Amino acid sequence: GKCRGLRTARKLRSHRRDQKWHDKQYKKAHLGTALKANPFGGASHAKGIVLEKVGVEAKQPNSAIRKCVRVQLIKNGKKITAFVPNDGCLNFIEENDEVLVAGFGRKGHAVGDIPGVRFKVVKVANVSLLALYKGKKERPR
Amino acid sequence: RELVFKEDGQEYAQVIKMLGNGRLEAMCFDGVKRLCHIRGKLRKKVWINTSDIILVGLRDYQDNKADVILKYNADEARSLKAYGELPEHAKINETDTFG
Amino acid sequence: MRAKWRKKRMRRLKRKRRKMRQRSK
Amino acid sequence: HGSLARVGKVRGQTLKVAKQEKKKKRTGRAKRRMQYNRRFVNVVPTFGKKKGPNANS
Amino acid sequence: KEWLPVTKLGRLVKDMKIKSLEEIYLFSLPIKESEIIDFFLGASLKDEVLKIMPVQKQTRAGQRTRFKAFVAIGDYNGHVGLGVKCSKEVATAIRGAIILAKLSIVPVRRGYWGNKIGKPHTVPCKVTGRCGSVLVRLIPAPRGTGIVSAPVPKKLLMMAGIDDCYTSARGCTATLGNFAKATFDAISKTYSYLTPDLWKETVFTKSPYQEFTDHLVKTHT
RNA sequence: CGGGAAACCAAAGUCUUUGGGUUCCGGGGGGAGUAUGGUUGCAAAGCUGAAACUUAAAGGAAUUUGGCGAAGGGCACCACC
RNA sequence: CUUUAAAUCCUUUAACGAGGAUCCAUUGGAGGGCAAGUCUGGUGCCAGCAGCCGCGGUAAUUCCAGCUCCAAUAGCGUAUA
Repeated sequence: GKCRGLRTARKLRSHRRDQKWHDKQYKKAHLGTALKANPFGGASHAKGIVLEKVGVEAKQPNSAIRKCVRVQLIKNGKKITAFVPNDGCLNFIEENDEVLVAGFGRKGHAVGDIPGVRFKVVKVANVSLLALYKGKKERPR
Repeated sequence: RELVFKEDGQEYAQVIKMLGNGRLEAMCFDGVKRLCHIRGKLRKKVWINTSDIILVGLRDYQDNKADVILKYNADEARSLKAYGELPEHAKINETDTFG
Repeated sequence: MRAKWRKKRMRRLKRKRRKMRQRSK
Repeated sequence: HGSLARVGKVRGQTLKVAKQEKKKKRTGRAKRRMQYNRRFVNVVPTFGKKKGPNANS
Repeated sequence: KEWLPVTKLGRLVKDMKIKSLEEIYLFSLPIKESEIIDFFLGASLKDEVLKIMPVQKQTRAGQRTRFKAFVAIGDYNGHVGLGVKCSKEVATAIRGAIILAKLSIVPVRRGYWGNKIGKPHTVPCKVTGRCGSVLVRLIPAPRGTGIVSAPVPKKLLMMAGIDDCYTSARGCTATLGNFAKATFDAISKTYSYLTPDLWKETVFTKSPYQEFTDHLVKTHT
């Protein structure tokens, strides 16, 4: 504290108000631009339809082909890319199918060596990928 | 040493223009221009030059990106052209290592 | 590049952009 | 080989090893009794470094 | 396995005419033989290794590596120490660190929280240690609270005999050497604090040298 | 004396033993002093001043082998005269 | 039998009701943070794992399976404020 007086409270309150506004994490949650630019719209999960199965590549140190999918949303129609999580689950996803899309867990940031992804696939055709991986549910037709 | 052939999903291609960022575009022998990729075993060990015969892998869900497997030298490319796995009208243009 | 000539380049780009906007009336 | 973009290849070409018919592990209160006995009853005074519970040297 | 004392303090200790190390601490005499303490503090003196941090110095060909071992020693109802030694391999580093930890042990005093009933359990005052950027503060706690801290000052405080304490650290405490030396400085600064509990004017007794110098001149040169 | 991460500082000290009065100002790096709006100027331009997106580093102090088309001393017919 | 507007639920109480007491406890994880195999087979910077460091290049303590072990326990893991 700099202004240390007995009847100095509105100066301290206003100064801390502007210095609280002059931040990054608090300013991200108190402006509508970050929420409107977010394709989820402040939601935890989201639905969408598969357009095509793409393959993106890793970064400089490690070399692999991380296989993803291009999904366009239900609620607004934004076009995102989502990473199919586990091994060999790209057979379970076909084109023009409903998927449930969630984040990675770094609050809208790229995770690991995959560039540009912020989303991952939890369910396809209203059945979970874990049951399909473990041979517990079958894809209806 | 050996003469590896194609497979049910693997084909042949010829490099057209050398590209940056560890990628290239190659002319497949079907009339389709495909953006290939350099294999991670080929990123520093061996080099790929313009207008060379290479073995290329494919994707079964899209045909926009591809990936190079191996590279053929001059004598084995001529031998495989003589066998018939390559078209006769394909110009190999005598790709070789100079001195 | 160093900051001085980058700032000069960005000044020139801003002048060209302002001229194009004022001629795009 | 086949292709570089073959999905799920290592899950599909690995050998299948069947499960083994094992005894039912007791769960609940007596499992804590077994844990307490094996940790703080059958302890032997050793020297140097104590090996782990999964130390399969 | 035989003690040949080089200093006269070691000969005075070995000949069994001193009572405790408390008079040695009262007269602030330097201790340069590590096993005078082993003569005084017996099986109650236990040590635990804190961290082995490898360091490197680059040379003509490659980097010459060395291991620095931290160890803390002390009986559980009194004195506590800390020693650092860096050498080529690990075993002699640990041995040298144990020797330097036995060489430099400091006494502790313990106070009370409010009501002075029974044995003391907590830090008598708000002591503070400072080395590097690590700022370690020790605060008295009520009975039965327990040492609430990071694990390294926790194990150092159970080793030092303090049962109940409140701590609050600040700075880059990830570096274990600065953290351990700062909390050791905080513990060791406990007698160096004047309270009205001991405002009475002290009496000066005779030094051991001037009262056993007849024994020294009769025994050695 | 004392402080600091150190270089250092008689102030950059009297700071976990934390409060003499008071103004301005910074919350990882880039985008970026950028776009738009206002305002000032004949003009060049000044003041105020974001966001989308992207990254796990960008940085400060100091010690030995590193190389100097850096300096000061010595040596070699695998260097020269 | 009791409860209740009448039931159902709980409590009481007849008769049947378990030995590998098949009347079968799952969810994550085992390099560090962070508790817990330098075990055995398969792929060989491919498939994949990985919140962060990082792990895979034809001897993987990190992938895919088996055995053992570890954390909580009718509960456990993931995503967002």
